[PDB]
Amino acid sequence: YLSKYAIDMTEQARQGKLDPVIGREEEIRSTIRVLARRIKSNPCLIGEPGIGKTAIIEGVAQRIIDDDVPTILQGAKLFSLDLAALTAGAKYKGDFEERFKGVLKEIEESKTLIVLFIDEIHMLMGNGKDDAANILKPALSRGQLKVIGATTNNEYRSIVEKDGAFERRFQKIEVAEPSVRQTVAILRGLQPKYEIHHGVRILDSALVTAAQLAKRYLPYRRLPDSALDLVDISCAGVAVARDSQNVVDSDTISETAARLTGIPVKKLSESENEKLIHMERDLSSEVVGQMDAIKAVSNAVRLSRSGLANPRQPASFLFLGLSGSGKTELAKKVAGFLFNDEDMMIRVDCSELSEKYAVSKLLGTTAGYVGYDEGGFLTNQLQYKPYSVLLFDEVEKAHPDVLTVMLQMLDDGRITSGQGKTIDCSNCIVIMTSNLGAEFINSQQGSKIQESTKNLVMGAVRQHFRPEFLNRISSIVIFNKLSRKAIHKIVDIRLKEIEERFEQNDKHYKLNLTQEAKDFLAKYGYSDDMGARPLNRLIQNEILNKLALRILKNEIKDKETVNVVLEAEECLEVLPN
Amino acid sequence: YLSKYAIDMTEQARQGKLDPVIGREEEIRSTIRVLARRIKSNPCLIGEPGIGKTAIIEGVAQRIIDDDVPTILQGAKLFSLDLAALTAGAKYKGDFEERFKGVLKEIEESKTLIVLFIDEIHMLMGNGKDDAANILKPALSRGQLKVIGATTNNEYRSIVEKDGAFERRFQKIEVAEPSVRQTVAILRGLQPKYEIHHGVRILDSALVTAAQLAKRYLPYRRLPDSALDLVDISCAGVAVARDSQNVVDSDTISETAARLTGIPVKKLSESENEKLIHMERDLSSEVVGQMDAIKAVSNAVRLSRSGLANPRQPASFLFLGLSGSGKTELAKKVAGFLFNDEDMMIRVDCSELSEKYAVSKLLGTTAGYVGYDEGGFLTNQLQYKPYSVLLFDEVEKAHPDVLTVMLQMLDDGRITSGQGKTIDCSNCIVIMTSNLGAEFINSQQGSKIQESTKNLVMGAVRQHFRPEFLNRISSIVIFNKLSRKAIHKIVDIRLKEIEERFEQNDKHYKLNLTQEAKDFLAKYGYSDDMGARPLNRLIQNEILNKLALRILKNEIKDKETVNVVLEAEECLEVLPN
Amino acid sequence: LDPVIGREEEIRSTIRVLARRIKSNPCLIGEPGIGKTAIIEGVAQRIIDDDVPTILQGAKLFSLDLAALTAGAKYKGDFEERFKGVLKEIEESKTLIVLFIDEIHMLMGNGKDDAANILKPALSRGQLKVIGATTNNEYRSIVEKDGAFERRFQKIEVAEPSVRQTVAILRGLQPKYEIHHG
Ligand SMILES: Nc1ncnc2c1ncn2[C@@H]1O[C@H](COP(=O)(O)OP(=O)(O)O)[C@@H](O)[C@H]1O
Ligand SMILES: Nc1ncnc2c1ncn2[C@@H]1O[C@H](COP(=O)(O)OP(=O)(O)O)[C@@H](O)[C@H]1O
Ligand SMILES: Nc1ncnc2c1ncn2[C@@H]1O[C@H](COP(=O)(O)OP(=O)(O)O)[C@@H](O)[C@H]1O
Ligand SMILES: Nc1ncnc2c1ncn2[C@@H]1O[C@H](COP(=O)(O)OP(=O)(O)O)[C@@H](O)[C@H]1O
Ligand SMILES: Nc1ncnc2c1ncn2[C@@H]1O[C@H](COP(=O)(O)OP(=O)(O)O)[C@@H](O)[C@H]1O
Repeated sequence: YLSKYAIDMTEQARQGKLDPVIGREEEIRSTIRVLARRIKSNPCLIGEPGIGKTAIIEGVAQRIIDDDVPTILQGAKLFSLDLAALTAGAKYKGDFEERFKGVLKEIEESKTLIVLFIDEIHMLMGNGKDDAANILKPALSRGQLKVIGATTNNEYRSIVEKDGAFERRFQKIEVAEPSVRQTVAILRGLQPKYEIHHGVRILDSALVTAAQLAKRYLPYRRLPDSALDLVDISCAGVAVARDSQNVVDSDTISETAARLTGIPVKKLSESENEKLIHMERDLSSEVVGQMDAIKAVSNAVRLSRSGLANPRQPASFLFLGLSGSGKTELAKKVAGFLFNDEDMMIRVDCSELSEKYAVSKLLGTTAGYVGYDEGGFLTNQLQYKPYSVLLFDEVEKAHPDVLTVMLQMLDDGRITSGQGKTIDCSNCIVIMTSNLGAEFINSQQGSKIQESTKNLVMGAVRQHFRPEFLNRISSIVIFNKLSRKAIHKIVDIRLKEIEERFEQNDKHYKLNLTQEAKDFLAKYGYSDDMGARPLNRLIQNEILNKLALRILKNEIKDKETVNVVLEAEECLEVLPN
Repeated sequence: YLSKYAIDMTEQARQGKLDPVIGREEEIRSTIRVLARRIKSNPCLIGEPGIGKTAIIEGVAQRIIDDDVPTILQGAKLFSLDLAALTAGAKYKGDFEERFKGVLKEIEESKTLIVLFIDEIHMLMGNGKDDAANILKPALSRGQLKVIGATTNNEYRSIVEKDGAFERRFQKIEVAEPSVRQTVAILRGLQPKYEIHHGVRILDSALVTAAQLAKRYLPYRRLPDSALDLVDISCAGVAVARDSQNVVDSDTISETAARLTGIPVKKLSESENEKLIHMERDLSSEVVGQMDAIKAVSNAVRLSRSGLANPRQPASFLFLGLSGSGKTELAKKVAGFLFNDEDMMIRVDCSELSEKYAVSKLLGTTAGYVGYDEGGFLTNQLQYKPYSVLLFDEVEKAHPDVLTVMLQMLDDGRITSGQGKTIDCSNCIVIMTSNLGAEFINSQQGSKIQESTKNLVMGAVRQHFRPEFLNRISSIVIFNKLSRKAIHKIVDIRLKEIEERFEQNDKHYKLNLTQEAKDFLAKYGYSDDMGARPLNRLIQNEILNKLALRILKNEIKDKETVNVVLEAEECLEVLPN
Repeated sequence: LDPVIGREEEIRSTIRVLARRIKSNPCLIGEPGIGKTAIIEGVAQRIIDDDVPTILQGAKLFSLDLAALTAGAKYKGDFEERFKGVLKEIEESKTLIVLFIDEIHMLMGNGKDDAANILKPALSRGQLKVIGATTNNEYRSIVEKDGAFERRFQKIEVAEPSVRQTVAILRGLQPKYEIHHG
């Protein structure tokens, strides 16, 4: 049976057919110690996709091969007993179980200390069990039959919670994601594999770059793999050039990575330094007024960079102030400059986050219960989007259960769902917004809220939220009244970003509204409660729909001249034909 | 034939090939006495998994083969049967019954007084009767078919209380963890099993401390078995190393174990003694001022130690005073010293209460309570952290019924649950906190608050809480205003902490603030309404904001001279990079 | 739909206010049983006749009430959901929709309780136009309890027609009675 249903990895490994494993020496040492145990001799690797599971198993073979194992294990050998033997080559219920018994008996015979391994224990047990190895295997545990289990933590948890027995037969070994630098070392170990595979030379800077990029381009997959994937892709691109050479940091790899989604200048040019020294000036141009809010945000974001602030915590803010103040524009513009995607952010509508708090909760419905979008609202999105702003809209209405989770992620951001998996997105800036202190911004005590008044704003916060929450937010930020002092030019800022996307620039407007329509829109648009929100609405109707009404006359060649044709707003701005 | 899927334990015992069992002589005698009974003669050990429930049964087998068994039972043999017997061979509805009935009949039919046993009794009755090999037995109890086996107290209640008939068929026998010395004797008994299996010699003292370590280290694990985990794992450690001699006193064990939580040396040190002696002296370096509070703690701790306090319970304090005075800081720092880990603290929100509190406190329950984490907030943390500090946040806000619930910590360390399980605290020091007397501390009568102020505080305490509650407290401790003298050191603590917690050693700072920058920090970071708390935020706002940004701007490559320069707080940092 | 007359001033005010781009939501403040409905029917015809400021040229009138909060409701919070559902549908593109509420007494929620009422200040200055109506006996209490209502709505003083106005109405509706009854 073994010749059909299992692979003698140790012997293959002895011959070659192995990738030298590095950065997992402790996992191997742990595995060896477990296998050596008089009792409870079975280890299990628990990690995530891209972590190094198969390598850990091969690393064990390397120690076996060199007999760099305790006396007990010097006769040990590894066999891959999974997937193909279970379902890919199977047709009916029981095919696996009978084959399994078959190999266990071949294995049980004393053909050296056979140590088996499972690449995916989810394939065993699964759903309904039916003794899919799970009862027979431990039933025969006296006959050596040592085995190394393995799984993602997500499944480990689900499998364990359904069972709880193998959990106490198998020693847990958690396998951590390696540092980017460790990832690079892995890439270096595999450098010649890629060079041979593709026939291209790889520069050391290329390896460094790929690992760094992996952190920055494949947010849902762990670093060894994410980096190795890009390197193989990049090398293949170079091989194509070779076939019609070498692998280089930005010339091949960065662009290859960029080309997986777009990107062409981002990540490559993103040295961060000048965004702070000059990148901050951009938010204050995209968002107008509230310069200190911008600075506060910029500062804290930057503090999370380089782990200067303890890296366990992402920047985190509480945005208090007027609606229509730009508090979310800032969140988006930050995502824009910081990540190059204003819509990468995840919006959390907290006004709906009442007693339901299930699929509607970041953590999701406790796994296994009806309503199986288990973290579909936010966790799953975060797996794909850990490099963006998470924002809580009217967080003051969020159910305490949600607020609790926020606290859990607010610091020590090991974001973990009810699925049993961790996202750990310490790079996700989180913004909570609130109208809680609005009663004090409404005091009008400076368009820029002055001392005491801002303290009353913070006061309201102290009264509503638990101190622990408040003690972990990196800053409370106030979205100061925009006033004429801002909107007199915001209107231009808005009209300009519209121009730039108005007709994809095939045709464009001048729209010189002088002072007259600029003030018309600003004065009738801007609200001291709703801020610029109604202003934007006026632009859509006063200008964009109006311009459309004129273009439908089919009389334009290009540009757009202005003549503001003079109850509230009876003028309607009106630009001339 | 019953042998098809089950084991003759007595015969195994006749052949040896089974660890000898010691330290449970009374349990097995009790078991035997029960078995010898005319009526209601079945036993069932009750405890925790890993407790030795099997070993106790095995000890009985030894008694049979040694004829220490009464003559009515000398004609008996023990036979195990479970899980594989139940499910490996069960494919269709009714297979359970057929497999059991088959066995039961073979036994019933003259062939030896076999005492059948189930080590996982809750499997009988499945998840809710429907004769999941359940009714079957009472019906067959008329054939004697004597049964032993075991249950945890949790599953016991979960199943047995529902079964009812069990209670009139079995005479349950409770079991419990042995002492450490007894465990060591067990370890000595098993010592050669490892010395032979691993080849690793075990120092006598190694066995001794392994058991000690099991309690000092392996939170929720059973002393029985866990102590062996330490022995076997430690031996495996040595075995791997020697082939790449022995297990030494505490050294190899402790490093092998301690590494699982860290704190290596702290665990590998003096058995409290010196820590207890220089508790306050050393604590004063992390907790500044409040010497009396520190002394109070040191004393209670010392009393919880060495059995000086009544061993039936944990020590506790009521920490009264202003937030920011260090009530929690102290509690965390002592969690630090006590458990070598400040994160051990269990934080409890006392204000989140109503008369419907239930799962909200410990594991209390109501109809509809089910949801798995039915109050693990307090109890699972204690389960997982039995060597810890638990703290009540503004205990004055606790509902009186909850203050009563807290009685389970205040005395009588036994802790109940509506899940049918207990926690039973011991080395779980509890701190209750409150601002109940804040208006008296605000008298500011010295940096060492005068007694009449304290009397006002104690008055309020007595007025507010039931005397019964208060009486159980080891000490009620009142915190002083910290003032300049305390923050004079607190700042330095935090400054050092920040670089030490700066990932590793990435920049190093001189932190040479001199009195002036320390005063700056005090001026804008210490407040009588938040005490020293704002110092943290201020340091973030000044030191991290200004220096981190310069680092991030690549202005600060390495090192850093640190101070301030003379609206407000323009003085923040103002340093060359 | 019956013709309405004697309300041209009340209707014109309603139209001017709806046309108004800031405090654009009118409310028929006054004596109950005076044809407040008729004013709305008036508006419903002003649109179509389009004898309105061109602001309302793209507009449409609907009467959103009762079914809106109760008939389509099953449990707590449905007032917000049913209203929100509609508001989303009409927030953009599909004409300059104006809703009429028979009673503003259904606004300010069931003791506010975010019962559609939350959508009110949210939409009060978010297009989503609405015409209210009220009995003065409580109107005064609506504005004292709400505050925002007075700040967000334009009261229109409305009252019963004189006898002469009434007979004009009756004559206008004369054929409606004659036709129905024969
Ligand atoms: N030489 C090596 N050093 C470290 N890791 C390696 C090495 N060679 C292969 N690997 C990794 O083992 C991993 C495959 O296991 P893993 O992704 O963790 O499995 P799964 O998807 O099932 O969780 C890949 O990332 C693979 O590149
Ligand atoms: N420079 C700017 N450009 C465009 N909008 C700005 C700018 N500064 C502030 N704002 C305004 O902030 C408004 C959005 O405010 P916000 O409260 O976050 O949104 P919402 O009210 O839609 O929830 C936008 O309409 C935007 O015009
Ligand atoms: N000499 C001994 N004396 C007491 N207990 C022993 C001895 N030898 C082995 N054991 C016990 O074997 C037990 C295993 O625990 P047990 O509760 O029976 O669970 P399991 O079903 O996992 O074996 C341990 O408690 C261990 O102490
Ligand atoms: N004596 C002290 N030594 C060091 N830090 C202190 C001391 N007293 C107060 N603090 C500060 O106050 C904070 C905790 O305050 P505390 O009163 O114990 O709790 P809380 O204010 O969070 O209710 C700590 O972060 C700590 O920096
Ligand atoms: N001239 C009119 N002809 C017909 N109806 C009129 C006239 N003037 C006012 N009305 C009516 O006043 C009515 C108010 O409706 P009604 O059903 O009586 O409820 P309410 O008790 O709120 O007033 C409207 O239907 C409106 O048409």
